[PDB]
Amino acid sequence: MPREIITLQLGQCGNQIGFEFWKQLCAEHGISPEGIVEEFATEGTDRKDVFFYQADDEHYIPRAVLLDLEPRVIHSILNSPYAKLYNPENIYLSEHGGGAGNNWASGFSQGEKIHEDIFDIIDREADGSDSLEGFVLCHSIAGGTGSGLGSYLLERLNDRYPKKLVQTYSVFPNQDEMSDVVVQPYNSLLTLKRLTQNADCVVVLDNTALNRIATDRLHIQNPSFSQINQLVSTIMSASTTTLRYPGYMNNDLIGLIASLIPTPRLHFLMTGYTPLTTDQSVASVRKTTVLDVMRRLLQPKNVMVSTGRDRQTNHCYIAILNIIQGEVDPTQVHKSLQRIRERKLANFIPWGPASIQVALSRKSPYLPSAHRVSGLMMANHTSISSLFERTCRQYDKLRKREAFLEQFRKEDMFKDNFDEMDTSREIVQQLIDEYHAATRPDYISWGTQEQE
Amino acid sequence: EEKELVAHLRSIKRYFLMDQGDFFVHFMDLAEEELRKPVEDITPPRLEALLELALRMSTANTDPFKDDLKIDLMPHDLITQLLRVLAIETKQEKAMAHADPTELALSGLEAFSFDYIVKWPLSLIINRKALTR
Amino acid sequence: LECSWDELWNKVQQAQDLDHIIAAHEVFLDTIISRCLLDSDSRALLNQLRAVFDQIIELQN
Amino acid sequence: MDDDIAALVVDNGSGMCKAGFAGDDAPRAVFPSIVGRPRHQGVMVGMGQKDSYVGDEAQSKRGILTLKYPIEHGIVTNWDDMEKIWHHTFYNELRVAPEEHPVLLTEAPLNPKANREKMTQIMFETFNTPAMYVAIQAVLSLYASGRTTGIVMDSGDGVTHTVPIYEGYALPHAILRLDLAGRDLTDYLMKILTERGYSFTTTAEREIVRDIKEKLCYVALDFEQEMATAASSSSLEKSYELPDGQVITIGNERFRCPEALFQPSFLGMESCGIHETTFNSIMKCDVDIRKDLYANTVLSGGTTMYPGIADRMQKEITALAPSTMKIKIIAPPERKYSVWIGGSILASLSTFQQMWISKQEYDESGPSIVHRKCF
Repeated sequence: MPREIITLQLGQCGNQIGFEFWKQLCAEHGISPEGIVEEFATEGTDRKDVFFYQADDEHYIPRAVLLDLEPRVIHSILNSPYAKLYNPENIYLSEHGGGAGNNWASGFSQGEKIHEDIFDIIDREADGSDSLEGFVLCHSIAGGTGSGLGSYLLERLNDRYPKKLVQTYSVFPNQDEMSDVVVQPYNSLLTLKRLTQNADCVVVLDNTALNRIATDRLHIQNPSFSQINQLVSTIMSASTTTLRYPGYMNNDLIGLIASLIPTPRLHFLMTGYTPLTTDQSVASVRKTTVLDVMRRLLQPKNVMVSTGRDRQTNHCYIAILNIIQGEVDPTQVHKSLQRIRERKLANFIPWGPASIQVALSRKSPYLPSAHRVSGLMMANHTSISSLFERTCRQYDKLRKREAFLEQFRKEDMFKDNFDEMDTSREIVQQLIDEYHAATRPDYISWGTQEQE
Repeated sequence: EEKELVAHLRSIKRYFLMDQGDFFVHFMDLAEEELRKPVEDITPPRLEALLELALRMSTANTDPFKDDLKIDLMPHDLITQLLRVLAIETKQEKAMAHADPTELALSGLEAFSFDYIVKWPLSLIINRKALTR
Repeated sequence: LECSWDELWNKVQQAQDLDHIIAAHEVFLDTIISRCLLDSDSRALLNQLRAVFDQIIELQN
Repeated sequence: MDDDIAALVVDNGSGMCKAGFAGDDAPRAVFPSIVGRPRHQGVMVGMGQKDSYVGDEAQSKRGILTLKYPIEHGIVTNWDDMEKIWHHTFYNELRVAPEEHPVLLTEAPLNPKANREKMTQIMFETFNTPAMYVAIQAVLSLYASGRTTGIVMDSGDGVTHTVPIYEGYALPHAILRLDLAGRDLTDYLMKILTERGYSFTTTAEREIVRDIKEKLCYVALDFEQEMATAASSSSLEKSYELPDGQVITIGNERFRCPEALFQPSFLGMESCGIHETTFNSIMKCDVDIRKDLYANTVLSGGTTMYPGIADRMQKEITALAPSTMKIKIIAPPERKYSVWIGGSILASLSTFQQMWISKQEYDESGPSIVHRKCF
């Protein structure tokens, strides 16, 4: 049986991303806005049970949980055409509707207050999952609901489901924009602390990189949350295609990520997408070659992760996994890997044998693909610690000024101290040190308390 | 039609006569550093992979007959191969033909040649003597 | 797997007779066996791979 | 045995295309004029599925194919798909080289001259036929009736035509077309079966209802009298057992369905009844030939296979024609295949061998030869 995945969408940004993800998944699987498989969707070859539940013999319901501490977003979701696609028992809306006020501590306290109700909803959704693997949280780390409520939910899921994996898609605040939420770096720090202690994987989504990509590539001067959510939904669809297009290999998320996370501390994942095209350029299915794919993937403009420029750590690639979608020739893949090695197109870990893994994937048959070849890059690069170090620096910058800290001190999680921010800074420092060590042969002792 | 004589001539010009100058410029710019190594230190598979990667990365990728272009590693450096060619039209051809491949660890630049697979009966036109010249 | 499957599929799509199909299937199986290190020439390699797998299982345990 | 390279005979019926070899008593290939293309290109491409299947091959692949009909309501709507269908028929079903065989083609009455030209172009350029001819299907059925003067009623599934023919020449001013045929009657039968409590909604269930119509419907000699009998007696009522064992009951629909031939409003059709269409065609004919047209009424096509149609036609024509007019309705038992039989007959004449348009004549005159060479 498929390993069902529960999708948790947290706060305004997380819930919008979850909604757009569910729309994209429905379109890829040929599910009507009511959750029913369309009559043209006769190819029963997709594994919906990994990501979707069947509401009836005909109706597929996304295994998606939309979670907010403010009712506005949940009500806006319930007003969409896809309201009937999801199982209503998997929808939890905070009765108070007040949100966390962009306060992580408030969100955590709200999650703790709704722990019983939230876990009852989660169990109700879980019974619809034949072989639920775990929960995926989509949230922002800068707000209150997606950061705080997300952290509380992550803690309670880790306590209740200690044998299930917990991956998060954590939207990080834009680091190039001055946040009006002066305590946003504190909220982000507390959320990163909880991700370090209670999450197993944090997918960092930098709103600054999303805005930059929308501006330069989509020509969007002010990227809306909705446009970012649609790009994220495209990325999520590509990441779930191997669940939606079953094959010989990589049929589960844990099998895919196992090669990427050697130690619990090295749980910071980077993303890549290919081909990157402007919406207008859908017309020409470009015959991108594996060599051409690899060349375009190496462009920072095509990487779905904004890692900071660490000047102190000689960041390197430990390993690379490329998930390629579309028509792929194995001999072309082999020649491409050969050329990459000869051209030293990939740097491997210095402490062990490492290479660029290449996965070839089919496109969804229900969704017409404008591109002959698409690709995801997964890479482990030590410079991702610099993103975490940058978040830590922002946290320290807010804490040293005590800016907007009185609002967090109103909530119990931050009422007495900012220890979650200091723990976040320490975790990011350890991550930086391990990432620098992971470029070195002494990575064999990286993460050992004597090395820490 | 079957032996694509004009296409074969265009391919020979592109590769043996360096007609695809942008392709050759790109290939030599990319491969000079690797080819600069001594022949004993050169990994032939690495040179072949770099050749194919430049070919796909150069304007030679736009040649419809580019797939007929092969890499040939001369057993002698470019200078010794050149001496053989210079002797070919001279009575020294037998002496250069019997000249041992230069013991000098030829740089990849000096060892670089193209090969072309001609099938019978098309191999009747692009013969080994013409290909060798 | 991918190369042997593509070769089998191409030959089958190009197969003109049953003997051609038989030969293509035999070639596919031989190619897979060699590429699976199961041929006689890989017998030493196959044994080394088996020892590697045994050491991998020991490491796992 | 002299392997006389047989001319090709292609009977293009409104419902089914029928094809075969000259000198055969029936077309060798008879398949629905349908071309199916795979609905999902992706999954079955690796299994050697063709991009499209035609006729019986389309039906066999109907589960994975989207079917298209290059002939719509008796009119060719996709010339490329019709040529592909003909190519599939020739190379897979007939397994013949059209370059080696003369090809007798059939045409619908009132086929556009440009459509004839496009068909001729396709036949000469795609099939490289050494010779061809294009004949009106109803004309071939008339030749199968051994007549040179008369009106041919050719009724397939998609369209009906009335074609008066005099001394071997069709009377174009008296030719009538009726866009009412087996498809409309099948839809009416499906409707009345749904009203009867048998649910037929899928194209498969639609085909089931069509088969039910073909098996159990009949033409009343008197539609009102048969309806009264079915209302007064279950003798006209019929039960039908579905393949799942469900029994449906069909009553006057056995005769109400073909009653639409006399009362097309019974099917919800605005077309004139067969009697009114016949009367209008007779009035459109010369008075001197009208007697012979009544005397030479030939039934053709699959939609003429309805039981009782002959008696109803006799009654109606007698009530509608002058009492002095000799009316004779010819309902060959093979009138479902009358087109193919007539094509075989026509193509078998020794004097007809000079009537073929040769490949040389096509190359000399181009597609316009259909308007210039085939008269």
